[PDB]
Formats: sequence, structure tokens, C-alpha cells
Amino acid sequence: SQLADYQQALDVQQTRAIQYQQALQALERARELCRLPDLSVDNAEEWLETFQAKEQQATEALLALEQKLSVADAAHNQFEQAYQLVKNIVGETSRSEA
Amino acid sequence: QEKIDRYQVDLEELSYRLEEQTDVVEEAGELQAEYEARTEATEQEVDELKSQLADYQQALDVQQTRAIQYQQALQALERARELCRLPDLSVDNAEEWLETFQAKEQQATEALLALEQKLSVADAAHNQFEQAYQLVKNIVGETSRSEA
Amino acid sequence: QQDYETAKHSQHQAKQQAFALVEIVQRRVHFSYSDSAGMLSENADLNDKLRQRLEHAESDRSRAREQLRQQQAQYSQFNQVLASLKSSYETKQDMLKEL
Amino acid sequence: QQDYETAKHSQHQAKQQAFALVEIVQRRVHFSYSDSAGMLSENADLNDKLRQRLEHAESDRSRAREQLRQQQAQYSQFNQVLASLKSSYETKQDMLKEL
Repeated sequence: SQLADYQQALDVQQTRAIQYQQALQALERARELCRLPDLSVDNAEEWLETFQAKEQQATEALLALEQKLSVADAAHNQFEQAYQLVKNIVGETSRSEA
Repeated sequence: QEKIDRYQVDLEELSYRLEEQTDVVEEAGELQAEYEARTEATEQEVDELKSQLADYQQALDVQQTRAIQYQQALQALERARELCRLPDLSVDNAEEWLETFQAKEQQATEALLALEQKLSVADAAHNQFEQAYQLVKNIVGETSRSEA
Repeated sequence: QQDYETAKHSQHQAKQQAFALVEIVQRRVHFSYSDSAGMLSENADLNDKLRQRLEHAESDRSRAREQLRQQQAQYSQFNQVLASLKSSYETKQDMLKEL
Repeated sequence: QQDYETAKHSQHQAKQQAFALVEIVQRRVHFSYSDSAGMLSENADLNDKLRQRLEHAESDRSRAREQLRQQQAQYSQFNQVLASLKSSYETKQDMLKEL
């Protein structure tokens, strides 16, 4: 279309050049946030999938942490009653092993 | 003896069904190949028209003289006047508007990430809820989530 | 998910708006010589008629592609039911000879 | 609670870093515009550079079309053999039920 419509007068070329500067600016911002001075458009997918796995581990972990904090609302009496019930059945056991 | 006869009749019926589907597949294959040649011919026609248009304009658009170049700045400014709710937008005050809209863009990314953290834990929690529900359905069959 | 989708649309519009403002800043130098002028529309008639024939060809190419994709789809389902029939016939034949 | 607030802060670090890298993945096509930026710096007749960039793109597109055609044929063949196995399982299952 640029070759057929040369009356376009480099407007798309200016847009593509400004987009190239925007791509370079974004890459520099990512090298700073990720602290990776050694980076390229061709190998950035390797660090992205690595950090996606890191984010998946953080979200999957934090999900289990959210369920644990949600059940932690139970008062002191339920823990004591359950712990003493186990101790009366099996004998002395640690609270962690109960 | 009757079972062998029934299987022979089933093979005759399957042969009739095969003949009908082979005829349908052959007609569909001819239409597919004809539409392929026609579609490739439409891209070839589009490329021929684009190339002939390029060849025809060669002497017209080469002598641009850097005079028809500023209208692009005017069109960019006008495009921004519709896209950005700023009827008074001028190339002079566009720097204050640029930093003001960049502030809105970073605020939008921060709000997007803030929503994304809760969204990720919620989507995964629903995936485990669905897994528990599928496991219950595989073991007993249909039942409500309240009964799960 | 609806709120995050709305936030993603809002972010896309904000990014597009910020980019339109960056283009104005880059084009301030081009606006400086806005007093200049030159020749235009000498051979515009044939160029516009040829552009219209090209739009007809691109729209017809779009129709041609749509008819091509839907035909590939029905042909694939026809080939799939035919392959299902072939295997059913072959296995029923193998079972008749086994019987 | 101390370990959990630390996990929440760690999740924010991962989200901002991944978001930045994801933006560069969207900008993948924009890095190819380095030729367009060099072309823009010509400031004179450049139709030869435009045609050279296009011929390279035509060569890449033709190789991609051939690659797509042979993969589509291979995928269709794999789809017909899969359907042949499905139909063979159905006839073997019906024969088991009949027996």
C-alpha cells in the first residue's frame, strides 16, 4: 500500500519510526524494572516465561495462604478443644503433629 | 448364520453411506480446489492492481518538495482532537496534555495490576472449585455445589 | 474479570491517547514550515478510479477468502465423516471374516 | 501473617516485571521498524529501499505459506487417522455389547 499510494508521503514511516523509539523506550524500562541490562527482543520470551512461572508460583502459593488466613479466624477455644481431644485419644502429642 | 447375514447387510448399507460420502467429499474437494485457485487469483489481481497503481504514480509523487509534509502534522493534531476530549488542543499546550495523559496511562496500568492480583487468585480458586466439582460428578453424577 | 476487561480497554484508550499526544510533539518541527505549498492532484482521476477498482478487488478477495475458509471447513467435516465410515466398514468387514 | 504480607509484596514485584516484559512482546513487530526508522532518515527518494523491504517480506510470506500448506495437510492426515481409531473403538465397543 505504501508503494502503490506514494502520496501517503512518509506518514506511516514517521508512525513506524516513533513506534520503533517507543519499542526501544519500553525495552529500556523493562531492563530497569527486571534489572537485566543484558536483554534482546529475540530472547526476552525466555525471561518472560521464567517470570510468568515465578508469578504462577507466587499466585498459587498466595491462594493457599489466603485459604489458611481465612480459616485462622477461629477462636482459641476450638484449637484447645481439638488438641485435648486428640491428646485424650492418642496420648501426649505436639500441637504441630495434632 | 443370521449374524453373518446381518453383518453383510450392514456392510452393504455402510457401502451405500460410503458412496454417498465419497461423492460429497469429491464435490466438496472440487469446490475447495476451485475456490483456492479463485482466491489466489483474487490476491494476484489485488497485487497486479497495486503494482500497476505504483507504476502509474511514479512521476506524480516522487517530486514531493517537502511542502505537502506539514498536512500530516495537521491530520495528527486533528486525529488527537477527536481521540482526546480536548477541542482547544494546540501543538504548543500539547506537552502539558502529553504529561497529563501519561499520568492517566500509568494510573490505568497500576489499577489494572491491582485488579489482576485479585483476579488471578479468584480464577485459580474457581479452577480448584471446578476440579472438586468435576471429581464429585465423576464419582456420583449430577448434584448441586451446595451438596458437593 | 468484567472490571479488569474494562480496565484493559481503559488502558488501551489511555495508551492510544498518550501516543497521539507524542505524535503531536514529534510533529511540532513539521508544523513550523506550514506556510509552504506545492503542486497536487495532476493525475488524480485515473489514480482514484484505479484505487476504487483495487478496493473492489480487495473486497472481492475478502469474499473469496470467506468462501474458501467455509469450504475448507465443510470439506474437512465431510472427509472426517467419510474416514469414520471407512473405519466402521473395514472393522465390520474384519469382524464378518472373523465370524 | 508476616510470611503472607511478604508473599503479597512478592506477587506485586512479579506482576510489574512481567507486565513490562509483556509490553515488549506486544512491541515485537515495532522493533522490525528499525528499517522504517532508517528509511525515514533518507529525507529524499527511497522507493528502492521500500521495494527491497517488501521483496524480503514477500520471500518470508511465500516460505510461511508453503510451511502452512504442508502442516495443514499433515494435520488433516492426523485428524483422519484419529477419526479412524474413534470409529474402530465404536465398532469394537458395539461388538462387545452385542457379544
